[PDB]
Amino acid sequence: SMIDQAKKIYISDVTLRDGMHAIRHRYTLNHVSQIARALDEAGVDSIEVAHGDGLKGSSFNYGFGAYSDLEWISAAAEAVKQAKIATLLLPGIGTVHDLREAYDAGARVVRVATHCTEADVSRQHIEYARGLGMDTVGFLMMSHMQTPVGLAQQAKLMENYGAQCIYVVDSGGAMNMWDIAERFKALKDVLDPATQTGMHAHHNLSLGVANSLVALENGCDRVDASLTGMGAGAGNAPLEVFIAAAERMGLNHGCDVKKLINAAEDIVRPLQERPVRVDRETLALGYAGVYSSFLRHAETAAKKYNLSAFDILVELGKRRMIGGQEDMIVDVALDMAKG
Amino acid sequence: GSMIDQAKKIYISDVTLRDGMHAIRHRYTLNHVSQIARALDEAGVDSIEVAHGDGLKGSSFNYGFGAYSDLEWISAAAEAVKQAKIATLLLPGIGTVHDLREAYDAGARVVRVATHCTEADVSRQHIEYARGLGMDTVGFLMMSHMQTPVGLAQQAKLMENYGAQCIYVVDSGGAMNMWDIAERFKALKDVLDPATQTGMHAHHNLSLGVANSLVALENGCDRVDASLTGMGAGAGNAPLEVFIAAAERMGLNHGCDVKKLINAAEDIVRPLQERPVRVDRETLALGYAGVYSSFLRHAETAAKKYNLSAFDILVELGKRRMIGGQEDMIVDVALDMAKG
Amino acid sequence: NWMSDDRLSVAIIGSGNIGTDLMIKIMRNSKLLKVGAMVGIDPKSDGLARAQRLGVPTTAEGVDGLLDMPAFRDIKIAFDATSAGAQAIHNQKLQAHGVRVIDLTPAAIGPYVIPVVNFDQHVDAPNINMVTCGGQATIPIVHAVSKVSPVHYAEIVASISSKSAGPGTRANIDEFTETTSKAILEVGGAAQGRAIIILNPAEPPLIMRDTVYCFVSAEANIDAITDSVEQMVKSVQEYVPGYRLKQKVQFEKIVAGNEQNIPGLGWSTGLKVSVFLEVEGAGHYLPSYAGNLDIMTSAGLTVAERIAGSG
Amino acid sequence: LNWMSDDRLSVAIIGSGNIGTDLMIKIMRNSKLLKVGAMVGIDPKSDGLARAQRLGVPTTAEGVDGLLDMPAFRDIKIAFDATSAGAQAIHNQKLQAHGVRVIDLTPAAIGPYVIPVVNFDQHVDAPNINMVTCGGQATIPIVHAVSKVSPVHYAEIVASISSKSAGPGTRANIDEFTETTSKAILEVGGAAQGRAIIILNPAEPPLIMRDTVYCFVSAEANIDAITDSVEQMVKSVQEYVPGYRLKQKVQFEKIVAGNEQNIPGLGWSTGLKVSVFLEVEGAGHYLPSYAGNLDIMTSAGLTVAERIAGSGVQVGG
Ligand SMILES: O=C([O-])C(=O)[O-]
Ligand SMILES: O=C([O-])C(=O)[O-]
Ligand SMILES: [Zn+2]
Ligand SMILES: [Zn+2]
Repeated sequence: SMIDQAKKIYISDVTLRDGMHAIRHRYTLNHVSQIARALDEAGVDSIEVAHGDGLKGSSFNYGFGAYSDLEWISAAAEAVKQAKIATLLLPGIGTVHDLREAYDAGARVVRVATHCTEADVSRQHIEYARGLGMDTVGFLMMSHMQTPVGLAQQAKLMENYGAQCIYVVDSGGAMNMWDIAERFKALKDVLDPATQTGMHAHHNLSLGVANSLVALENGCDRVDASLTGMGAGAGNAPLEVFIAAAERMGLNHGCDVKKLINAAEDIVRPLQERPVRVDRETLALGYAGVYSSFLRHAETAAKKYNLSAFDILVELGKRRMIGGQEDMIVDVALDMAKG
Repeated sequence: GSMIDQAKKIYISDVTLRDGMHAIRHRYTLNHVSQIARALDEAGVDSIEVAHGDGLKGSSFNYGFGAYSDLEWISAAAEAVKQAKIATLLLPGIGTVHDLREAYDAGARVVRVATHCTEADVSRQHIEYARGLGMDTVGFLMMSHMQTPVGLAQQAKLMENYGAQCIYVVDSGGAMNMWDIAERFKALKDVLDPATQTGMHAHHNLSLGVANSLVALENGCDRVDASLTGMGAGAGNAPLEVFIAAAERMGLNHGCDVKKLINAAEDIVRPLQERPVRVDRETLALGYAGVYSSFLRHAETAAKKYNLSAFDILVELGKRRMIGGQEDMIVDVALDMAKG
Repeated sequence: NWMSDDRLSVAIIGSGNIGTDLMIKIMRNSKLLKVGAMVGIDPKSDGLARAQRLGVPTTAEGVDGLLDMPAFRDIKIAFDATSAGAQAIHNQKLQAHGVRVIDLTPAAIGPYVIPVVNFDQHVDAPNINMVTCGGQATIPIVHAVSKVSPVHYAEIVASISSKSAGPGTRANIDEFTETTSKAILEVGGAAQGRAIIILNPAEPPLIMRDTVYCFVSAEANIDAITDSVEQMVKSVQEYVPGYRLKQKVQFEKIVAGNEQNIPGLGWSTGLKVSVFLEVEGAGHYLPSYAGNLDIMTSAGLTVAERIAGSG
Repeated sequence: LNWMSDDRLSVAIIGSGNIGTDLMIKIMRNSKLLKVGAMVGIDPKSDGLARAQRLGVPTTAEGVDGLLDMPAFRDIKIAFDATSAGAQAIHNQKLQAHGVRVIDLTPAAIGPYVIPVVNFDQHVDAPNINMVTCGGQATIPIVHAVSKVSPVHYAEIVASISSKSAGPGTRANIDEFTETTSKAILEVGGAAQGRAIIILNPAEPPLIMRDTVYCFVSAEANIDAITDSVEQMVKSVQEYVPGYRLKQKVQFEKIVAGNEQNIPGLGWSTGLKVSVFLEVEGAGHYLPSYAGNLDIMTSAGLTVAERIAGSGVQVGG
């Protein structure tokens, strides 16, 4: 493995953002304080907090949040002493006004996430986040849908706008290690060498730890993961497992392995309702390249309309639906119930 | 993307009814065997492995007694399949040539003779006897993380010498990442006769079961061990239906029915799971500390009994460098820790 | 006895997608309007070439070049298909000349008008703003439901094909969700409002989709809502032929035991109304998948015509 | 009790490798009743023969034919065979023809299995005695100690031996270890059903041999009496194996209805599982600490010869 064991891996947790999807956005303020504290004391560089679909994800479409982002980010910002509080913003869902609210509640990292062909809608957010003095990251959602060279040019756009780090985002958990490597190659080809890269894997093919380590091997600087993988679909790269695997490779992750193992089992896993695991329905997200936040809504539809969520998800993949199109989960369910 | 030959047939060996015995304390009924073997067989798998968790005559105080004998289990599978080969597993020191004869009479045509990855030389009689029966004879080198690529290949060569037609890299501890897997297949391919096949038996303890089986294929592997839901020791084997679904996205010649494997996993097998076959603190320990995966539920039983962390028992078992078949040492470690 | 040519001469400002589609649409469908002039900033613009082909005076000297045109003395309405910062400039110049202004930018100088909802209230408005694509397609449904029972919360999801997404929307995508929410309140009648927009590059390009979520008290008459909504649909296809329900109107009892955190209200119970729209483009000059742009030209056109027939 | 009084039985050691040589050294260091009259080997270069001629023991590199011609053979009354099973068949034929008793440390199993603390007396006159396996010598004492207090329906032993120290013959015939040991667990240990498992572990810092003994007995067995039988057995083995000890207290586990175990021989069963965890360290004087598997063989063979010698006259007919 040509990974530089000395290079520090930026560890970016998403238990309290992506994990919102696993708990229908119903984290309490005490959940957020307790989990941000454990992750803070375990050495992670950033804790990400927002509704799963990002700033102002709370909605009929994605689910209403149990508290606002403001209350959530304030709880996290107050609980952590060394980690930065990150947040997620999807243009078309959240706005720069929402960002300004998040920065004022304590977030100092923002990831502006567009679909991977639509980076040019993110300029005003990337610029405004730079103006605030934030660490400004671009997120290219659903990266499996885009060629490496195509994905890299979109990364270049967000870089032109002032983003200091672009993430390869496998929103559908659909990519394997070779897909991942090809895409980091393409990015390091065109990005300024100083611009950092990150990896946001989903575990839908059980490749969340594997893809993150391979991203590292092709130059990646930042790794998104979550405790028990708490996240959309089969979850994110499981943070305690990736850290345990990085330890055995001797990598400079700077985390307390046992602390993460213990926080994952003792704090987070007991909060799970629908089990964050690879199974028929979450496998379908990866097999068919469907946005992972669809999983619980698709199972909602599967029950309410008496159909197979698996088939519902395969049909959503067949219509090339992307992130934020939860309303088409019902469209597709309604169509299947007709015929 | 990769350098795998998308046209090369992947031999698919299911271990649901053997390594998966460990998930169910070897209490699979004859009816589980028949239903699961038939489902696996009708989905296109090449082999279905049937034996006690620890192989022929695994049944014991040491590993757990089995609800039925190997003979009845193997017979039940042999009878219920129409195309797949019935495989079985044999550990010298536990199972014997006489147990191999019995399993052959009961319908097994593949046998994997498993030794620690430094003790290939105890397998001659078994590998030689199996060749004389005209069985597909395979050599298993367990705890392959505890050996160096080159040493492992030297043990593999010994087993080829005795008559093995195939040799498997065995991550019994679920402790190896993709680079470890690759270095070992390269070393295997340097020394093995080109006609000797090669196989992967990953465990999922670091969630690399599927990734390690794919990277093995990029490096020349012919056979992949897996099981439905991962049903198996520890966090499980390579999850069969996941592996096939990833291989299918890659256009690999696996020859399996994705949806049938996916539905048998959910509808037949997972329901039979007692302790969840997943990556959590206790199964993670197996891969983190390099500990034989069958230890998992006995460790957790000692942990409940003497009021200890199962994690600590497993880590200490790694520190002492216990290997396959040494379940008696789990109690030994627990008794020592309780003296505190 | 047939018609008499009482047509109002109108000016179209902007030479791109919108202005050209509004041009073709008026010449092929209006008894009441004549395109008197088209206004660009570039004498190379094909839109300007088209207008000249179809016999329409042009200028490439902007609104300044328009007032100097001999056709301007009969112009009674002008449409602005440029930008909001340009409209702030244009409005004054045309107002001072008596020209009614129909603004297709989000400059929002004049009031928001969804024609089928609150045109009559703004018949005399000298400057009229057409809000957004989503507003023109969702507020009708919001107001349809709010007729039966007061809508405590309205939320719209605009799914638009990336090819048709106009450069204005791409450069200020927050303004889309902001303009639309504002008008969901004012014109739609909702206590709280929310607007979301999604660009999808699927090939073949997706027809526009608009999902409308309404939250009303558990009392609300389900059958009456269905009637108000379906009747409102037809009122809208009078100028947006492609505007059709994709799914029968859906209703979900939000029972006790499944309280939702509706914003503005607290944790609440009641009824959830979901209507699934689809807006195919008319095909006049823009493609069928550009329903976002076609609903704007259609709605601006019908506002101009209602002015014309008002007297 | 004069200075020159020599009443020791002269024994011959056939095999000059590890077993034979450790046995030679152990007799000279410890036995008061035996003397090493000859070491019989097959290769003039063997370090065992070098050591023997150094300690002044007559030697031959010409097998048992070489022994039969030695002046030392006249007084050899007991022969140890630590060579091969096939060779012992031939060796025994020659030796019996000269009326010499044979203690066989190979798997030839011509004569009865003997575990000295269990069934030596029953075989005091046996012209050929087999020493079973290292595992059997280690664990059958425990099986017998339990069986004395309560019938052992099922006994199972797990031998864990360092890779370095595992005998070439055990490596070549690992099945035979499990079969011979479980056979002798019945005949000599007294269990109704027998199981033996062997594991070879290559740990650096070579491992001291471990043996775990499992006995399944009825629910009403006397727990205190079993503990005392086992602890007393351990004291008896320690007379000839000093490094033989309990690593853990005797363990007991109730198997109660609702958790029946499919114990072979019985079917599903309730009762009591006795677990005895032994550690067996070798004397470490010629063979190292971790070679307990070899050291217990020579210890056991020495003590059988010593008890033969303590019966009475040696007559070679
Ligand atoms: O933004 C995310 O978390 C994603 O799209 O996977
Ligand atoms: O046999 C096995 O399954 C092993 O050793 O992992
Ligand atoms: Zn995600
Ligand atoms: Zn295994």
